[PDB]
Amino acid sequence: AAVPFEERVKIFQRLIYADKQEVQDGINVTIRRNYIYEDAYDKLSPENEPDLKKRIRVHLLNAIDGGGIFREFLNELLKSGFNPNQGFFKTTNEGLLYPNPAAQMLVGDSFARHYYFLGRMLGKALYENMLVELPFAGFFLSKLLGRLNRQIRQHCLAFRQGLANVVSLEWLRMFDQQEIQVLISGAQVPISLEDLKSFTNYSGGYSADHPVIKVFWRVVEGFTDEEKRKLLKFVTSCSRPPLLGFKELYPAFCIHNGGSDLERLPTASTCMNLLKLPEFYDETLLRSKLLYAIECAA
Repeated sequence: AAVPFEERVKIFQRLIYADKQEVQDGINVTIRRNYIYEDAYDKLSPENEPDLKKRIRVHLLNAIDGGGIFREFLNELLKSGFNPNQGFFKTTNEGLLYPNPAAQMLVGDSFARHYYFLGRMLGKALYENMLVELPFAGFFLSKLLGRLNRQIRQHCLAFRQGLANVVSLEWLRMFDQQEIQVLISGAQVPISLEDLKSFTNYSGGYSADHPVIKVFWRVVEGFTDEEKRKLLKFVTSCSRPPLLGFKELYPAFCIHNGGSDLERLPTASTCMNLLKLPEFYDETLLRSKLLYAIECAA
């Protein structure tokens, strides 16, 4: 309407900022990666942790910065919790997520306890400014904002209440359903290399004018829009940029100096939006290795 999307997202983020500083005494939990959803559902229950705006720090057992260990936990948890195989969400013709009407039939009576949990985890994703590849059906998003769309109404009530434990629904009612989808999984726009280059961080000896970096940007300047999408997904785990551009990617997209070992491949740490790039001084070398690293990630 009157005010455009961008200015509203700046309000959204300013509200979360003041909120985040009101509540300074964190949350410490231990999660088995092989048992991620079952452990989180227990460890971060409403009875164990009623205030989820607090800062969570995770010991992931597999059996990294801490803020990164957390983002890695939250991303794999959201991927696991929202997978149709867990029984709480299914997909339309296009792969759009929405609450499973058979959840009680298939999960039993605690089914609403799980929708409250997923809403909390989605709210923490929004609260901690982390995009995630969750494509939701719009009718589900609008039911959160405020006929056979009533068979999932206990589902949406519990989900909505979990969301409201972390991000206030009044903040969210600033937004369209489409705009909400963009707040979750990013803007459906082409990737701007000028914007990305403007807010790229360098580490391990690299900088905007290091020769390897200069080769890098010459390589990715020749990438199709599809390959820029794949590169971004490879580094951040999301294939779309934040609405407000890469200035508002947390952590900043970062290119870090790998070895001089030219047998290693570029590797990524998506929980840090980090690309570990060996010191490739030749374009064909960099281009083939980088695309190969991206394809093997599929």
